This record gives sequence, C-alpha cells and structure tokens, in this order.
Amino acid sequence: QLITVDEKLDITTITGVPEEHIKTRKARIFVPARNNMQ
Amino acid sequence: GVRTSPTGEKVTHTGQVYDDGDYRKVRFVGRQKEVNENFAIDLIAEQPVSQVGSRVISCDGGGGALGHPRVYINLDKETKTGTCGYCGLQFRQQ
Amino acid sequence: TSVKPIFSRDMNEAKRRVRELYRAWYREVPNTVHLFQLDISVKQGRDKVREMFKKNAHITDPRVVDLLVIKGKMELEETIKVWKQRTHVMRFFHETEAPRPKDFLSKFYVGHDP
Amino acid sequence: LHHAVIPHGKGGRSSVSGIVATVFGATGFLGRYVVNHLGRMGSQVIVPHRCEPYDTMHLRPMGDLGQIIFMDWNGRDKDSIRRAVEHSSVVINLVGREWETQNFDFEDVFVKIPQAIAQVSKEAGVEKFIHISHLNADIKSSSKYLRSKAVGEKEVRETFPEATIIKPAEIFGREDRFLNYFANIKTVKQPVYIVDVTKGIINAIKDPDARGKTFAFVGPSRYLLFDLVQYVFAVAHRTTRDKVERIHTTDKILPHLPGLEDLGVEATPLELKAIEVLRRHRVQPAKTIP
Amino acid sequence: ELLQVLKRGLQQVSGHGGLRGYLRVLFRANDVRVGTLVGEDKYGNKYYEDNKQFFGRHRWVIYTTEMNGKNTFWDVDGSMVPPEWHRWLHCMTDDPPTVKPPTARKFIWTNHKFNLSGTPQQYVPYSTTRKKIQEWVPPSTPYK
Amino acid sequence: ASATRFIQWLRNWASGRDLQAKLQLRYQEISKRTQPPPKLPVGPSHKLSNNYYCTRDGRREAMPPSIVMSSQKKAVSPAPPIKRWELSQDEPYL
Amino acid sequence: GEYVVAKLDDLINWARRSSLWPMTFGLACCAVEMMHMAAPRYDMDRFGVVFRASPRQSDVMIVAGTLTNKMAPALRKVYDQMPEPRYVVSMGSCANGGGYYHYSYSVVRGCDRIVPVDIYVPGCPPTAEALLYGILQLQKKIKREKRLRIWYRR
Amino acid sequence: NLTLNFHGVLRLVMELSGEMVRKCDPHIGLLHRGTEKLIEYKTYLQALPYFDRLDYVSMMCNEQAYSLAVEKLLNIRPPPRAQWIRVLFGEITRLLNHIMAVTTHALDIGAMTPFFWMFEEREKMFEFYERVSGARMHAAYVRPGGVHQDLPLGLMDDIYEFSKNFSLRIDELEEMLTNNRIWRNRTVDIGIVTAEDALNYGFSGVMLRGSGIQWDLRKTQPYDVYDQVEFDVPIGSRGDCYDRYLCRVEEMRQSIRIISQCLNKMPPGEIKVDDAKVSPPKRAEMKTSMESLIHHFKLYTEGYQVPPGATYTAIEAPKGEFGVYLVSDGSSRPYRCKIKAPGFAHLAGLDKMSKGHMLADVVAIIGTQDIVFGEVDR
Amino acid sequence: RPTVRPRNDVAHKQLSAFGEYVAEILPKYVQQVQVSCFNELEICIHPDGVIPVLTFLRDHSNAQFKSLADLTAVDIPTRQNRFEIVYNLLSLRFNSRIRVKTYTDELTPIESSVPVYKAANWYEREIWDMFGVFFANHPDLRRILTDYGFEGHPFRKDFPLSGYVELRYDDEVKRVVAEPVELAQEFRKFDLNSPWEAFPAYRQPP
Amino acid sequence: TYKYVNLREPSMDMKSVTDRAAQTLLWTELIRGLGMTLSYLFREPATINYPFEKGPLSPRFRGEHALRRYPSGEERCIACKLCEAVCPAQAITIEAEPRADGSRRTTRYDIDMTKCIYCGFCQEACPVDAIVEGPNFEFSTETHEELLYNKEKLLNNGDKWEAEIAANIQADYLYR
Amino acid sequence: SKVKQDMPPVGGYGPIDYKRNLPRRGLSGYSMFAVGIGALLFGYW
Ligand SMILES: CCCCCCCCCCCCCCCCCC(=O)OC[C@H](COP(=O)(O)OCCN)OC(=O)CCCCCCCCCCCCCCCCC
Ligand SMILES: NC(=O)C1=CN([C@@H]2O[C@H](COP(=O)(O)OP(=O)(O)OC[C@H]3O[C@@H](n4cnc5c(N)ncnc54)[C@H](OP(=O)(O)O)[C@@H]3O)[C@@H](O)[C@H]2O)C=CC1
Ligand code: SF4
Ligand code: SF4
Ligand code: SF4
Ligand SMILES: [Zn+2]
Repeated sequence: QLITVDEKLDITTITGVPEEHIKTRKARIFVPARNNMQ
Repeated sequence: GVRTSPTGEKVTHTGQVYDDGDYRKVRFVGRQKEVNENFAIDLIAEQPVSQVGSRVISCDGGGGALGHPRVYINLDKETKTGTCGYCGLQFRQQ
Repeated sequence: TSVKPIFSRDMNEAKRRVRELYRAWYREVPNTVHLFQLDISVKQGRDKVREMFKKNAHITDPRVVDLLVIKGKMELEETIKVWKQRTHVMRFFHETEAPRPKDFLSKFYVGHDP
Repeated sequence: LHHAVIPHGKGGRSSVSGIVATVFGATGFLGRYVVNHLGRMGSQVIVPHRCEPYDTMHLRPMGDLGQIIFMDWNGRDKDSIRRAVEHSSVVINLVGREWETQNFDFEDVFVKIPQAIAQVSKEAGVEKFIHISHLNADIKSSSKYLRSKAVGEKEVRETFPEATIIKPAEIFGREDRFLNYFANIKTVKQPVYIVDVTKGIINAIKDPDARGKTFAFVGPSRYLLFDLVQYVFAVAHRTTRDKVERIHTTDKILPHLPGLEDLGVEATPLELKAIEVLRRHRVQPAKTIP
Repeated sequence: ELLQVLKRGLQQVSGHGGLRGYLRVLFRANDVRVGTLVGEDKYGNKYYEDNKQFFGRHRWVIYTTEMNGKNTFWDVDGSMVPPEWHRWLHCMTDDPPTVKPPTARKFIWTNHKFNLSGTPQQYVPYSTTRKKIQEWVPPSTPYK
Repeated sequence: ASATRFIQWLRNWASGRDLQAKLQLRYQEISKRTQPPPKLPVGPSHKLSNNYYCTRDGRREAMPPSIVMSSQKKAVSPAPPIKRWELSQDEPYL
Repeated sequence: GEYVVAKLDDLINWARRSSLWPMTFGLACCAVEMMHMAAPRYDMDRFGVVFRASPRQSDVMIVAGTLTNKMAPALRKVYDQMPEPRYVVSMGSCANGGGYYHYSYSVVRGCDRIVPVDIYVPGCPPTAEALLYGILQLQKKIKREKRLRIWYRR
Repeated sequence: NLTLNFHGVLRLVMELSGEMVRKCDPHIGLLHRGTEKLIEYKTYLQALPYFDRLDYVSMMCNEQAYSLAVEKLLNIRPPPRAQWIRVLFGEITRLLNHIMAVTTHALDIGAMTPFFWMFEEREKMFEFYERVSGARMHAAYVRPGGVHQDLPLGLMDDIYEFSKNFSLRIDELEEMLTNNRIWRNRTVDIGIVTAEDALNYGFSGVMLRGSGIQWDLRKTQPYDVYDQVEFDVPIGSRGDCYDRYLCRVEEMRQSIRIISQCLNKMPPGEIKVDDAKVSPPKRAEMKTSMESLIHHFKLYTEGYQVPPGATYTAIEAPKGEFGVYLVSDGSSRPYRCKIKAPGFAHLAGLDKMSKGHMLADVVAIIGTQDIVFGEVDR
Repeated sequence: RPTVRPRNDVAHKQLSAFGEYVAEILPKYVQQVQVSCFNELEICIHPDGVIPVLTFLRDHSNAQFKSLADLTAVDIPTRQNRFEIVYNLLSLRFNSRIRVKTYTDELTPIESSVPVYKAANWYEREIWDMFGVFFANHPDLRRILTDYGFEGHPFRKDFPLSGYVELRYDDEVKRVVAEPVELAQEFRKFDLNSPWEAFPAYRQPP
Repeated sequence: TYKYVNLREPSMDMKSVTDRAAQTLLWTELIRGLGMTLSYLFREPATINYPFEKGPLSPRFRGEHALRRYPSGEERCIACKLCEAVCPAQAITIEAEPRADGSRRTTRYDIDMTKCIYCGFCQEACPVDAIVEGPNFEFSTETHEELLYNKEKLLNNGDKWEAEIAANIQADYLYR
Repeated sequence: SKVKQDMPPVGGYGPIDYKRNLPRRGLSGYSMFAVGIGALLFGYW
C-alpha cells in the first residue's frame, strides 16, 4: 500500500551528524585531475 | 657531532634544539634529552675512498643479501668520487 | 512520489505518534531523575525533552517522522529499563562543554572555522 | 607570542590553549578543579608537589599526553621554585592548610611560601601571578589563619605588583571542608561554588585587565550561619579553635572590589548544588539576607 | 634413595661454598641448585647451565649485586642481561658468547643499560624536526 | 626425570598410567636451538624460458559473473543430494 | 623518629608489594596472555599474586584488552570501588593507547583517559613473561614509596 | 519475576522466578571495535592482522579463512606445501581452542585444576606459533598466497615430540571430568537443542553435531588439503552440554590424528604462490632483480589489486562455521568485509537454550557455546 | 597450472541451471540471476519478495536451505537505493550455498526474515545498528553493537572513521563524559590506486 | 566418516547393576579422580624461576623496535617510507630531507609503540634491513609518553641491541 | 648445494596415540560390597 510523499528527500534529522558539520561544510563534487606525474 | 646550544641543550643529528624562549624544554627538567651520540654523517666521512680499476663499479653494502639492493656506479667524472646512493661508500677510478 | 510507508500514511497520523511519544517522555522524567540520582531538576529534564522535540518541528515527511519516533522510542526504552547509566542520560546536557562562540567576532578571534 | 604558545585547535583536550601554568598547591581541593580546567583546553600544566606521587595520580587523566608535568619542590627551597616556574607564563598559588603543623604554621604557608613563590616568579620573568587570599582576611581577626592571609596578601602585592589576588569566601563543593564540615558535626556567610571560583581563576589568566587587581569571589546569597547549618542537615536527611573562629567570622561586604561577574562568571546558588555535595552524607531552602 | 636425596641436598650447600653462600642464593634467587658456570659478563652476572634439568630451567643467570652504580643485591631486573648473553639465556641459540662472541662494531654500546623508566635517565619524547614556518622579524629602527 | 623410584611408583599407581614414558616436561628429545642453515627451494615459475607471465596470470583469467537471467523440463537441485556418511571403522562408538 | 619511620615504610611497602591481589579486566586478547602468566610455567601465585580476587579485595587492576566507549563507565565504576592503595597496570597496545583500533569511533584511545595508570606493558599482546616483568616493576615502584616519611615531614 | 542485571565481557539481563530463568537478554557490544569499518581503510595485506584478533583463541584458523577468500577472488591458489602447513597449524590451532573451551568451561563451574595442566600444553603450542612467526598468538602467518615463511629446521621434530604425548594429557582431563558424577550433573540434559532448532537458529560446528546432525565443512566443503587426511567427525545424541563436551574432547583426539598425517605427508617446495604480483619475492631476489624490487615496492605500498567481485567463504573453525563476505571493487583495498562469527548466532540462542533451567546452568550454557567476544562484537 | 586456481565447470553448470530454476518459479520477484567465475550463485530480487523467496528456498524440496549463514548489508552511496541486503544460505541436503540480494534506501522498510530463520533476529538488529535499515515486524529491533545513545550508523560510507564524539573521565562531574573528537595525530589518508587499469575484463563501457 | 561419542546401552544384568550401585554408594569414580590430582602432587612442577630463568624464544621473535646501521656506522634507513605505508596501525611517522652531505635520510622517524601491533610488517617491507623488531620484550614504562619513540630512541635501541639483532638476522635471513 | 628444508625423517615418524585410554581398575561391585560388609562386621564384633 504505497503512499504519496511529494516532499524533497531530507534525511539530516536521522543521520546523527552534528549541526556544525552539516550547515557550515562545503562539499566539492568533481572528477579528480590526472596526476601530472603519470 | 654532538654540540650544545648556549642554553646548554644538546643539538641532535637532525639539527633539533629548543630555542631560548621555548617552554617545551620544561619536559627535560628533572629528566634528560635522548640524543644518539653516533652521528652517521660524521662516521661515513671516516671511511676511505675505494680505488677501483674500472669505469663502473657495483655496491650492495656488504654482506650480500644482508646489505642493500645492488646498484652500479659510474666513475667517469674525475673531479669527484662515485658515492653509493644507499650506504654512502665512495669509489674512485685509477 | 509513491513510496512504501513505515507506520504512518500521512502527516496527521504521524503527529499522533509524536504526541504519544512526548507524553511518554514527559511522564518518565521524574522517574529518570530519581532513579539515576540526577542533579538536574525535573523542570530541567522536561525542558530538555521539549528542546529535543522542537529541533525536528520542521519535518514534513511522514516516513522521516516515523523514524524519529522509532528512534525516540528506542531511547525511552533504554532509559526506562536502565540499560543507560548516569553518564548516558547526562550526555544530553553537555556539562563539560565550554560555551562555543556564536557571533562573528568571537569566532574570528578564536580560529578560522565559520 | 612565541610560536609554540600560539593557540590552535577548538579548545579541546588535544588543542593548544597557549597557557603554560605552574600551579602550586595543585594536590588539594581547589587545585584539582584548576588543573582540570587547564587540561580541558589543552594547556601545559606544571604541578610541583610535596606529597607522594601516589597522591597526584588523580591529576594524570586531566591532560593529553605530555600536558601535565610533575616536579618535586620544597616551600623553603627557592631553587626548586625556580625550576618549576622558569618556563611558565602564569603562576598560580593555591598553597594552604586549614591547621598548623609542627613543621609549618600559618606564617610559613600564608606569608613566607607565597612571598618566595612571588619573588622567584618575578625574577624568572613570569608575566602573570594569581594568588588566592581570603575574603575575611584581616590583621585584626581573632583567627590567626585570617591574620596571616592579610600579611601575605600585602607581601605578595609588594613583591609582584601585577599579581591578580583573588579573595574567596568559604568554597562549597564535593571535597570542601564547609558543607562536609557541618554535615560531620549572629554570623552571616556568603559561600561561593567551587566551579565558579575555578572559572574565575581561568578567566583571570585570559583577561588582560585582571592583572594588578584584587577580586572578591562571593556567592549570590547571604545566609545566617544558623539557617545554613539547619539547611545542611535537612538536605542530608539527618576541628580546631581557629577553624571555629573562621566559621564564626561574618563574611565581609567589599563593594569596591570587582567580583566573579566582572570576570564573566555567574555565581551559582548553594541550593542547586547542596544535593551534589551532601548526597553522600544522606527541603525548605534557607532564607537569605537581602 | 631417601639417603641419596639428602646427600644431594647437603652437596648443594657445599656446591655454593658453605652455608653463607647457600643462604645467599636462597634469599636472592629462591633456588639453591648447583650448575656449571658457563661464564660471567663484565657487569658481574654469572651464567649457569644444567642439561639434566627440563627445558626452561636448564639455563639461568645469577644477577650481579651492583650494576651501573645501582645496588642490585635485592633489586634484580630482567633488563640487566646484556644483549650478547640475552640470546643464549632465552635459547635463541645454543652458543654462549664465550664460545661464539658477537661481531664488534664501533657504535655498539660498550656498557649495557637496564630499564631506566621512572628515573632521571628516563626517555622523554620530543619532535626531532626543525621549525617549518619562519616569521617576519620587524625592523629594530622606527619609521612609522 | 629425577623422581626417586618410590615416587615414580606412587604417582604411576595413583594415576593408573605409566607417566614416565610420556613426561609432560621436555628434556633432550627436543631439537637443538642452533640449526644448520637452510637452502630453500624455488617455485615452478623460476625458469629462464617458456615462462611468459601471460600464460600463468591467474588474476587476468578472472571474469565477471555469468548472467543467466536479467529483467533487463525436469526439476533440479543446486547440486546432487549429499551422500550418507559411513560409520568409522576405526572406532564407531566411544 | 626518622629511623623508625624509614623502617616502617620498609615494612608496609614489603607487605603490600609481597601481597598484590589483582582484579583482571580480561577484555580481549591480552587476557589470554594473563591466563598464561597464571598458568604453571610462570605461576604468578608464587610471587604472592593470587589468581583471581574480587574488586573489593583487590590491590591492582590489570586492564587487559581494548576498552570500548560502551565499556568505559563500567571500568571506571570498578576502579572507584577498589579500596586503597590501588594501582592500575595497562596491558597491551589497546589499553595503552588504542593500538590497532586507535582510530575507531567506538574505542577509548588508551585506558589512561578513564583511570590513572601506574605501569604500561607494551605489546600486542605482551608475552606472559612481559606482563610478569611489568608486575615486578610495579612491585619495585611500591618499594620506592615513602608515605610515612612524607607524613612526618608534613 | 526478579530481574538481575548481570572470552571477553558480557552483560546478561535476566528475569528469574525463584531458581528458574524466564528470560536471558545478552547485552553485547562491550568489545565492539568497528573492525569491519577499519578494514575498508586497509590494503588486503594490512587487513590480515585484524583476523588474528577476532576469535583470538584460533588465530591462524581466522587467517586461513580470510586468505582463502582473498585467494578465491584473486583466482590464484597457494602451493601444496603451504596448504599442508595451513592444515597442520589449523589443527594445532584447533587444539589450542578446545583446551581453552573445555578447561575454562570446567573452571567456570569450579573444576579449576585441568585448566593448569592443559595450559602448560598450550604454552608449548605457543612456542610453535612463535618459532614459525615470531609471535606466540597473533602470528599473521597465513596470508593470501600461502604462508609468510617456511618452517624453521627442527620444528617438525618438536611437533612430533609434542603430539606423541598429548593424548595422555587428554586422558588425564577425561579422568577428571568424563565420568565425574558432579561434572555430569552440571552438563547432562543442560541446554538441549533439537536438530531442527539448531539449523534454524543458525548454529554451526559442535552446536549442530551435538544434536546428531552429520555436518563438518572439512568433510563436505573441503579446503586446502583436508580431502587428503583421514579423520572421524564426533557426533552427539542428546544435544545437551555433556555431549557437546564429549564432541570437543574427541575432536582434540582427531586433531592429533590429522597432525600425525600432516607431519608424515609434508611435501617439499615453495610456501607462497610463485606469482610476484601477489606474493612478495624473496629478499635476496628483491635486492638483485629490478622486477623483484618493483614488485616488492608496489606490494608493500599499494598492495595487489583484486578483481571486482564478492565471495562468501567459510571454514570449519574450532568454534564453528567462520566466514567472510568479502566484496572487491577492483582496487587494492576491500570495499566491504562482513565477518561471520559462529559465536554470534550461538549467543543469540542463549535465551532459547536457557529456558527451563536454573541460574547456574546459564554458566554451563555459555561455556558450552564457546563464546569469545572478539568474534561476536568484531 | 600451479599458480592458477582451477575452474569447476560441473558446479558452474549445476548452479546456472538452479538459478534458472528459481527464476522460473518466482518471476514475480526475481530480477537477476548470476553465477561467479568461482561458482557462487546470486539471486537478485525485488524487496517485496524477501519472505516468499527465502521461504521457498528454505522449504522447497529441491532447495532445502535450512541454515542462514549470514545476513548483512552493503552501503553504496551512488545508488538511489544505497543499501544492498545480502542473505547467504546453506543447504546441507544438497551441500550447496546460495546468495539472495535485495535493496532499500534510508526510509523504506524491509520485512523481517525472523519468521523464516530465527537466526535473522540479531543480524537484522546489527544491520539496523550499523546501517539504519529498518526491519518491519521485527520482534525486538534496537541497537546491539553500539553504545547506548550513540547517534549515527557507523558502517555507512559517509560516517567518519573516528566518529564525532569521544569519551573521557571528567573529575569535576565525577563521571565519563562525551565530547567532540580531537585527534593528537589525524588519520593519514593514502591515495593508493594506480592510474593504470589492472583488469581489462571488467572494463566499463564509455 | 563419523563416530558416536555417547550412544551406549548399559548392561542390565545383575552384576552390571551392582557395579553401578557400588560406584554410586562407594563413590568409586570420585576416588579415581583424587588419584589423578594426587599423582600430580608428586610430579615436578613446570614453573621456571623468572627472572633468573627465561622462556625460550626463537630468532624470529618480534619484540622492541630498533633502527640499524651499516658496519661503517652510516644509517641503513634511506627514508623510502615503505614501512610507514605498510604499517597496519599507522604507528610510523616519517619526515626526510637531503642531508648536509646530500644523502637521503630521515629527520623524523617516530613509532608510537602504543599504536603498534608488533606485526613485523615494517621489517618485511624495509628494503635495506633498517627497521627491525629486536629481541627485547622487557621495556614496560611508568608513563604513556615514554612509549612514543622518536628517531633518537630508535637509533639508541639499534646501538644497544645490535650485537643480538645481527646474530638473529644471521640465523633467519635464509628463510626470508 | 642441495635443497635443505624441514622435512619428516625418511620412513616417517613413529606411531602417535590418539584414542581414549581410560584403563579399567578396581574390583567388582560384589567384591567391594563384600569388603565393606566384612569391615563393618569386624568393627561390630
Ligand atoms: C550387616 C548389616 C549392616 C547394616 C549397615 C550396612 C550399610 C553399609 C552399606 C551402605 C553404604 C552407604 C554408603 C554411605 C555413603 C553415602 C552414599 C551416597 O549418598 O552417595 C550418593 C550421592 C548421590 O549419588 P548420585 O549418583 O549423584 O545420585 C543418586 C541419587 N539419585 O553421592 C555422593 O554423596 C557424592 C559425594 C559428594 C562429595 C564429593 C567430594 C568428596 C568425595 C571424595 C571423598 C573421599 C571419601 C571421604 C572419606 C572420609 C573419611 C573420614
Ligand atoms: N577551600 C576554601 O574554602 C578556601 C580556600 N582558600 C585558599 O585556597 C587555597 C587552596 O584551597 P584548598 O585547595 O582548600 O587548600 P587544600 O588544603 O585543599 O590544598 C592545599 C594545597 O597546599 C599544599 N600545601 C599545604 N601546605 C604545604 C606546604 N607546607 N608545602 C607545600 N605545599 C603545601 C597541599 O599539598 P599536600 O597535598 O602536599 O599537603 C595542597 O595541595 C589556599 O590558599 C586556601 O587558603 C581561600 C578561601 C576559602
Ligand atoms: S593489544 Fe593486541 S592482543 Fe591485546 S587486546 Fe589489543 S589487539 Fe588483542
Ligand atoms: S610491527 Fe607492525 S604495527 Fe608495529 S610499527 Fe611495524 S608494521 Fe607498524
Ligand atoms: S626504515 Fe626501511 S622501509 Fe622504513 S623508511 Fe627507512 S629504509 Fe624505508
Ligand atoms: Zn652501497
């Protein structure tokens, strides 16, 4: 019996992470540059 | 090559010594600063240069498999010795 | 947007479970304070319960709410059955934590962190 | 600042607070709270002790590796004082006894030892000196304890003009000789919490204004000694001539001196903590004097 | 054999050179067995063997009473055994250093040291590297 | 190994075993603590020819799983039924 | 007055170090080597160290293994219940400073965060002989105590 | 219902009615050290020593289980001499475990003397560990590819000398316990588990065979050279503590029987796979050959890469089926390593097994399961 | 070839046929069947099929997987359903093993397998404790390995190795306390992966 | 192949029944157990007289670490950092720079002996036999800080124990 | 030089016992009772 949930997925309250390490952190999403030595 | 700073603290073979205003030297009060007295840089300078009759020589540091990886050393330059990259022994061509 | 529910099919059902958990926590605090010989008052304990519920007051997902209630009931069971010791119960209050600076200048003086 | 004493970290156990403190009298009631608060934030604490090393063990867990350093000293030996303070940025004097012994009297412990520490510290170039005196210190007191405190306070101020002198009322806490004293059994007392006094000392080190000043550390409420002792018995559900004379000295009111509030500390009522101290000896709160 | 057992017990008193020597090893090592003297190191430790004894008790040392200025009549310590005898005593080899001496090196300690923990000679850790960031030093002459 | 004959008889009788033949303490039967040096053999890949690594490369012969069905006749069991165990003829019953 | 005090320290020091009754927190691997030090080859009992004693009769706590965060309050509770004099021997890398689990979210990085430690026995695990060396070292430490000498100089 | 709040350390929350146990609730995690998470930050070689420290009574058996899993994912095989050494030391490890299991099980219920006799035997077996690896317990000796070093000369003679006398030491232990009416009163009809309950509750090893189930992984899913040695599998009939005790004693005898065959059939040759992209080359080769030095350098820094995949590998460890679910993402560090400890399911069965028994029987039942909390908590 | 693990075609063929057998019988739930090069059969199913698929494998006469060897989870953050639930079953009758895999996310419950295997009880508690996967109709779901009041699920890939808090004894409050973690020596992250491909057989399409 | 450990029917004839009755009433198996502990009383004990006697060890024994030299006195360590990379406990910390004579040498070499698991992986990884686990195991300390070894401590251990370490390596290197 | 490795002696090791050996001792139940009754009778007389 499925239910309809239109809200955005937000799991911050159930991950156990302290607040300072959610709001004040800046994640970088990238593909690492090739190591120029190789 | 153990020498003491003006404060009297021994300088290590890495050149370490707490400076005059460093609180951290309080850890040695009532105790002692561990310093190894056999400075390798001085001891390897005591070994004589080895005279060989070839342009290229090999070194394994002695003791065969108890030494270091075998490397071959070029002796063409006449203004300097060939030094082993592992053990520091020196070679010169006749 | 069609998902499997945990317990509650909508937020109205979920808020019923939230309020029931709050009542259970509310009534347990006097027994917790006595049983663990806590040096906080019952008012301090109930204030902490209220604080913990209110930091999640913004959630709108009934599945998330369900999980907070599931976890909240686990914590209650740990307290009521005295699986927790005094140190665990007192961890909510952070007594040995020196107050962290909030305003810009105080943070600027002490380090680089925001 | 020398690069090794620049603060780093987040004020935790493995952080670097920048404080290098020699704490004399660290093996007593007040010392453990002071050493604990210093170690909490990653300070370098030098602990000169007269006692057995066994009696210093409770201090070891209070700091990260290397942060608590122990030394031997004698109150009468200035060389042992010099070794303890020569590398420090602040010196904290918590030396005291509540009775006299065949080897040390109140003059030795409250006058000569503090004077020796202040003088050696000044010669060694220590920047901050924190001296604990007493609120009721007075050359005219019937207590020889309080007479010696007055002389020592004067001698320390002359020796190390920039000393911070703290004058607490009787301190209540788990290891006190105050609430425990009554529980093991005309005058107004204003007792102050152990943790508030510690916070006051810690903030005194950080505050550049505290240098050269005398503080009075008093609790928020004044009580009749009778009200207090009855309240102690109610909460608990149940010595020398000099000690009795101090308990019977009314706690001075000194408006001209700054207090815990001036150092950012909010005084803690006796009613919140009486249970914490007296639960082991085991209620209408004692009326105050407005 | 009850007589032969007692004779051996009496021989142990003689084997330790009289009653005083017998009682000295009894109170220092709690053991009065007589063994063959394998050798003695420069610190005064003496090393014995008896191959009739079971593996583990067939080799032992009687510690010197004085080592590096410390009275060791009653305070003996396992770290007092120097490395060249350590190999033989723990049965890492069958050859005592008297028969197979160690190779000589100029940097090898001539004088062994025992565990120095808790003494003024104890090891105290520290960072062996030099300062990494050099601060700017302001000029000593005014010109603001 | 040094018990008197009377004591050996007493402990053998009390245990009902001949303890002297299987002493739990070790004496001279154990191997010497100094041994002659070994000369260990080399493995099958120690060859100067007919030894290319691509002919003996186990990791590179590993393949991804075979997919028998993706959502993109007789019955069978996962293997034949296990055969019944036989009783030990050494000692079927303790 | 001073000869007497020195002799009385010697007596009480001798009695306490000659009669060291351990409570073993056999937390993990290191407890196995502790059992081997009780086993016949080393026989800790021959030194006056009883095989096992209850905490209320214990003079020394041997912390033999990893101390998890979950277990820390219980270990502190046992230590607080020991009558004095009481000593703690930290046995093995885990108890010494966390060892192989030092970076774990669930492990106390050294038991000396919870209780004061008198002796640290290195190894993973220390050999039964290494633990016995540690115990004998603690005996030597007790022998250096001067409780009555310091008492009478107060 | 009186509530009581109380190998490693365990917290038992029990409910009693008079002498009886209504409910046993084991509270574990007192030795949980996040081993499975830590392994994700290690190379495959760096992770191996964690397996010594799970069931820290059966170190090399745990090493063997991990090695076999890694060898399977690598698609290599260890050389025959290494396989025989692994079975040889696997059975020596079995003896170490059953001594610990049986005598501490006896010691916990008051029979303390066999512990001392048999721990002198364990002390000699630690010497075998130390002579091949330099460590008495955490040998880190069995590795993916084979073993680290060859047997020192003279070691097999000393193992023969040890094995020749061991069964007499077993006989002495049986003289203390097997027919002792007090011992039988503490174990007979205690903690009976049916064959069907044993399978459904996830039991393995002696917890299955005590109930008559004819299952042993060394016989049915053999690994290394276990198909080349002869031995019998002890089988109980009553499913109680006493039959499991008899199964363990008889398994020690069969281990001696296997050890005897391993000594006689030990083949010559190398002891780690002759593949220098997996197993490091000899030190002499590393110091003369360029290829050997490169491979040594890379094997000790990056480590060998493992082809991507997942395996569940299991062995008949002394305590029961010990396995790993090992996931490789293709790199030189495992992506996930779930450890299957037989004691985990066995302890989960304590509540079921304790029903209708007294408080002191709980001591016997925990002992008959052979619980070490290093493997239970990981 | 002495250094190469030999193949076993017989087992591979037998497991492949049984994989097709299970798929033909339970098409409602079976999404993928694969057999590894080392002959381990994996059944991938929709999560709704946990109880029917496990029940079938336990009780069917051609399956008889009476023993649950292990039940665990794997966290793969890049998947929409980050959690892979893995059941490893053993059949003594046919001397064979099988692996059943399904999936879920942070908010979607899975059905407790306790009715099928009593062994599943603690495995599901551990999965809940270490990953935060909720199992519906579990008799007593709660933490099992972590400390009381511990926040987070440590085996998730984004949970830090040393966690967020650490414990010490504080003398002022006379109890153990928890505080934000500070490390004297930070764990040193290593980048070990070679920039050269090792296994061409597993190359992913571009 | 299997065997039954406890599948036997007692004989119910009168002689067998009286034998069991005699055992029950006269405690015969218990008396037999007393014989066994009595026999041990008269056995020589297995205890060795530590520290005057020591447990046997082999050349492979993994004990306290030490840094070694060449016969000339030059350090063997060349700061390759292979030990630091392989260390399962991350117990090794290394820094290096060109020495004043241009040689490749360490300026930091720390081993946290309370992180170390004494696994010996570092001495396997070292290409020049610089870092070893020596034969010492009697180095317990009164403080935690004394077990945080720096390069000076480790070089002194090498100079202290080299005589034994060289002999042990000689005995076992042909196995490596 | 020839390969030298830890190996069993040529012909293998001697036999190793493993089967339980709990030897039978003592008298029959009849004899034990007969001695006990006999002792009682002598004591009574
Ligand atoms: C002519 C006409 C004459 C008329 C009189 C004739 C009478 C003589 C014949 C009868 C002899 C009676 C024997 C008396 C001894 C008591 C017997 C007894 O009670 O033993 C049975 C008891 C329980 O036995 P169990 O097998 O567990 O179960 C049976 C019950 N369902 O089992 C036990 O008690 C076990 C013992 C427990 C203690 C164990 C610890 C010590 C054991 C060793 C002690 C050694 C002997 C001590 C001797 C002391 C000397 C002072
Ligand atoms: N506690 C209170 O109620 C109040 C306290 N104060 C002041 O606070 C300070 C400390 O308070 P408190 O902690 O209660 O004092 P304690 O008596 O509790 O401890 C005092 C310290 O002084 C040391 N000490 C005492 N005599 C000597 C000596 N002769 N030589 C060397 N060291 C010595 C002791 O060391 P050891 O352990 O070696 O004896 C101890 O560490 C004192 O100056 C006291 O006057 C002021 C007002 C009220
Ligand atoms: S220090 Fe080593 S042996 Fe001891 S508990 Fe920790 S991992 Fe196990
Ligand atoms: S022995 Fe192992 S844990 Fe210790 S420093 Fe060497 S590699 Fe690291
Ligand atoms: S000790 Fe050896 S492995 Fe470690 S950095 Fe030095 S040379 Fe390299
Ligand atoms: Zn060279």
